[PDB]
Amino acid sequence: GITARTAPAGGEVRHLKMYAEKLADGQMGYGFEKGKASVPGPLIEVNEGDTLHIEFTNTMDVRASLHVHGLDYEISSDGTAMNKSDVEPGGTRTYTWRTHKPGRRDDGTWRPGSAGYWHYHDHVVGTEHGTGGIRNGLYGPVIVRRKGDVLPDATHTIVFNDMTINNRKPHTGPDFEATVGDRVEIVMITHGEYYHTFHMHGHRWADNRTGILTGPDDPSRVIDNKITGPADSFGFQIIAGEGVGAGAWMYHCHVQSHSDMGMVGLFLVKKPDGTIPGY
Amino acid sequence: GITARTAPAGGEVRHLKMYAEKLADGQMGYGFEKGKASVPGPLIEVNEGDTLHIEFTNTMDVRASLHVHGLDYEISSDGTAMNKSDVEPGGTRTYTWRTHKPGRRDDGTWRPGSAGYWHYHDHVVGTEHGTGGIRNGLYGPVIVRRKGDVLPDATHTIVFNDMTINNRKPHTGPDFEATVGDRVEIVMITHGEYYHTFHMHGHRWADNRTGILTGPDDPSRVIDNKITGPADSFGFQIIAGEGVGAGAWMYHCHVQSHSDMGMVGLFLVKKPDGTIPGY
Amino acid sequence: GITARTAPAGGEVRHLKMYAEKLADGQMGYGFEKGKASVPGPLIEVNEGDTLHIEFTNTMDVRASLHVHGLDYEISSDGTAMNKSDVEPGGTRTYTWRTHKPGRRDDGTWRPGSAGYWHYHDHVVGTEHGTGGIRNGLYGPVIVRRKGDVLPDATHTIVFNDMTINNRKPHTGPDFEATVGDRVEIVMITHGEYYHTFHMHGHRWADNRTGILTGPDDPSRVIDNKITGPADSFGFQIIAGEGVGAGAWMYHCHVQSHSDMGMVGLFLVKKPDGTIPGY
Ligand SMILES: [Cl-]
Ligand SMILES: [Cl-]
Ligand SMILES: [Cl-]
Ligand SMILES: [Cu+2]
Ligand SMILES: [Cu+2]
Ligand SMILES: [Cu+2]
Ligand SMILES: [Cu+2]
Ligand SMILES: [Cu+2]
Ligand SMILES: [Cu+2]
Ligand SMILES: [Cu+2]
Ligand SMILES: [Cu+2]
Ligand SMILES: [Cu+2]
Ligand SMILES: [Cu+2]
Ligand SMILES: [Cu+2]
Ligand SMILES: [Cu+2]
Ligand code: NA
Ligand code: NA
Ligand code: NA
Repeated sequence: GITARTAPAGGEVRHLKMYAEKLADGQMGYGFEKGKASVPGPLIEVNEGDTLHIEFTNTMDVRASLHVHGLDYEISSDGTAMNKSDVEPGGTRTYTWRTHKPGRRDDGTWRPGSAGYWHYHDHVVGTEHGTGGIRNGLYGPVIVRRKGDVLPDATHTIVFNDMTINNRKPHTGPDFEATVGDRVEIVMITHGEYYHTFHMHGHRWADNRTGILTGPDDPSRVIDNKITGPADSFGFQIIAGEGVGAGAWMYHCHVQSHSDMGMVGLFLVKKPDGTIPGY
Repeated sequence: GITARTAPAGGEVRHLKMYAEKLADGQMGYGFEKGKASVPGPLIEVNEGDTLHIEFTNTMDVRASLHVHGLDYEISSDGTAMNKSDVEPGGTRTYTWRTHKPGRRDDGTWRPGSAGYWHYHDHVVGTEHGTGGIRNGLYGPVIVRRKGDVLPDATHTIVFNDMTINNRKPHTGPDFEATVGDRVEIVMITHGEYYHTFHMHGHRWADNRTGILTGPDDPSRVIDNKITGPADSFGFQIIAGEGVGAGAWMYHCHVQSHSDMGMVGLFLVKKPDGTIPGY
Repeated sequence: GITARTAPAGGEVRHLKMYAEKLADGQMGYGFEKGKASVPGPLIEVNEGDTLHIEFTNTMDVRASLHVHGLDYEISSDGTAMNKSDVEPGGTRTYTWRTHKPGRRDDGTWRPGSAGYWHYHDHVVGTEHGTGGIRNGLYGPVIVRRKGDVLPDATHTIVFNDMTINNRKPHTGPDFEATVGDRVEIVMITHGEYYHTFHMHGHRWADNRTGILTGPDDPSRVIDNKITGPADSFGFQIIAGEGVGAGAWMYHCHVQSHSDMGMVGLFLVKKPDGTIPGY
C-alpha cells in the first residue's frame, strides 16, 4: 500500500446489537436489526486492538448462542451450554470479543496478533455443537485487519454449507458483480459434513494470511483452488479481470458431483459500459 | 542455484498443437500428435512471460474443450459451454494462454506472477464441468517457471483420479526410476470425487510454491504427506536417495482403504550399477 | 527465545528399546518397556543431527513393524514386508533413524533439515499398509527440534484415528490440564479412513513448521481450525489462557457429526488456586 487505502491502528471500544431469528421458510439467521437477518449473517470487521461488545438477543423459541473463531474472548463469551454462555428464548446477553496486535513477550518470543479471516456461528441449536443452527443458517464472517493491511473496494462472503452455497437452492448462485480493475475481497468459509474445493476461473491468490504477497520474498504457493473442511476460513483479494479482462467467470466447488449438483456461481466482471463478453 | 541449472527469463510467443482423442479402451486423452495421446496428457512447461497459442483439435464424436488453471486467459479461452469456447466434434480452435512476471502495481501493491504447478483438463464432456472427460483421462500438467527457478533432471506426473493413479488398474503403479543423486521433480494433481493424502517413503519437501526452501528464513512446514482434493495441484523437487540411499521407495495414498485397494507405486532409486537393495 | 528455553545443537548417537504388544482389550500398542505400552505410543524427541538406534521387539503372535515419517532411514529400516524389514512374532530387530541439519549443497541449493512434527506407526499388521495395526493403536509421535527451537512446559499428543481420539470411546476425552501462562505444545496426528478438522476454543497458532511466528515478517496464516487426513502430522505451541483467562476450553473435530458423535475433549486451563470458572 502506497496509494491504495490501508487499515488504521486499532484500539477502539465498539458496541453493537445482534439478533438471532427464525425466518419464514424455516431457516435461522443473524442480523444487526430485528427483521433484517440474513444468511450469511452480517460481516463484522474490526482493527487489531479493538474491543467489541455485542448485545445479543435471541428472539427464537429455542436456546441459541454466538461463538466466534480466532478472536480473544473470556470463557463467559464462549457461547456454549457447558459454560452457561448460551441464551434462553427471548433472552439477551452481552458477548465481549477482544483483539490484540502482535508483539514481543517477556520471554523474547513473538505473540501472533488476531488479524485474519474468521467467522461466528451458533453452538447450541439442535446439538451442543450447533449442528442444527449451522445447518439452518446461523453463521457469518468476521475480518480483523492489521495496521497497514490493504483495504478492498468490496467484500463478498462465500460459505460452503453442506451441499449449498450460502444455504441457496442448487444452481442459484450467488452471483457477484465487479468492474475490470476493482479490488475485490473474498471471505471463504465452510460448514457442515463435507470437505470441498473452492475454485475460481481466471483469478488466483496467495495461500497465506491475507491472500496477497508482500513482495518478492514471500514463498507462499499461488493458487486458484483450495481444499476446505467444516469451520475452515480464509480470505483474499484479487484485482477483478486483471490480465484476463471482462467476462462471466465461474467459481465453484471442484468436487465433480458437487459442481454437477449445483455448487456453482458467477463472478461477473464488467467493462465500464456494463457489458460482459459471452454473457 | 549456483551450479544447478536455472530457468531463464521468459517472454517468447510459442505455438503448439493439441488433440483430444478417444482411445481404444474407452478412455480419452490429450496429445501433441494424433495417435500419441496419453493419460496424463503431455506436460506443458513455459517461463513467466511466455504466451502460448494452442491450436486445439477435437477428434472425438462429442464436444470437448481445454481448460487451464492458474494461467492468464481471456474469457474466449475459458473452455466452457457457457462462454461458447468448447469445440464441436471434428472442430479446431486456438486457445491462448498468457503468463506474467510478478511486480509492483501503480497502487504500490505486489502483483503475484503466474509461476507454479498447474494443470489443464476438459470442461464439457459428460457434464458442463467435464466430469466424464476428467474421469476418462482428459487431464494433464502445466508448469510455469520463475526466472531463477531450479531445473530438475526429470519431471514425473502423479495424478490421483478418483480411486486410480493416472487411470491405471489397481496395484499397477506407475513406477518411476532414478539414480541416487538425481534431482527429481514431481507434479501432483488430484481429480474426481475423493480427498486423498499423498505420501512418499524416504523423502520430504517444503509445503510452498516450489517445494524447496530458499534458505534458513523460510518457515514453511517440511512434509512427506499432504491432503489433497479434486483439482488441487502442487509440485516439488527431491534429491533421489539423499541421506537414505538406494531402494524401492513406496509412494501411495495414505488413506488406509485406498492404499489397500491399489493406490500404490514405487520410486525405484538405483545405485550406479543399477541395483536396488531389497528389490 | 531470549529467556525461554531453547533446543541445543544435536549430533548424539542414542539407543532405545521399543516393544509392540497386544493389550488385554484387543488393542495393540508400543512402549519403551514391556508391560507399559500405551495408545498413542510414547513420544520420541530428538535434536537435528541425532542418530537413534531402536532395538525393536515384537511380542505379538503376528508380524509387525516400525515405520517412521520424515526422518532419514535406509531401506532396511523401512518397516515394510516388501523390503523384508518387518519383524516375526517374538523377534527383535534394530531400526536406525537419522536426522540432519539444513545447509547448502555443493550445487548451491538449500537442503531442508529433518526438524518437524512427525510420527511412527505399524506397516504390516492386517494389511501390507498396517491398516489393522494402525486401527488397533500402533502409532505414536516423533518430534525433531532445530537448534534454537523454543521448548514447551509440556507436550500433549492428539490423534484422530478413524472416529476416535486416541482410540478412546466416544465422549471420553482425553482431557488435558494447564495453568494460565503455561507454554503448552500440541502434536496433532491423523490416521485411518476419514478427513477431519481440528479446532481449539480460545487459542490459535501459526500454520507453519513450528506453529509459531518468528517475528513480524512471517506471512503464515494464523488459525484455530485445520483440515487433516490420514497420516498428516503438525504441531504448535500456545500460551495457555493467553488473553482469554482460565476455563474449560473445548477442542474437537469440527465436522458436525464427528463432534456430535464424541470427538470432543477439554483443555482445562486453571487459575493458580486450581479453579476453573464455569466448570
Ligand atoms: Cl455475501
Ligand atoms: Cl508421468
Ligand atoms: Cl497424550
Ligand atoms: Cu466448539
Ligand atoms: Cu463441494
Ligand atoms: Cu478452472
Ligand atoms: Cu466453529
Ligand atoms: Cu470450472
Ligand atoms: Cu486416496
Ligand atoms: Cu511412510
Ligand atoms: Cu479445474
Ligand atoms: Cu507406506
Ligand atoms: Cu472428524
Ligand atoms: Cu470455536
Ligand atoms: Cu505413514
Ligand atoms: Na467496521
Ligand atoms: Na517447454
Ligand atoms: Na529426548
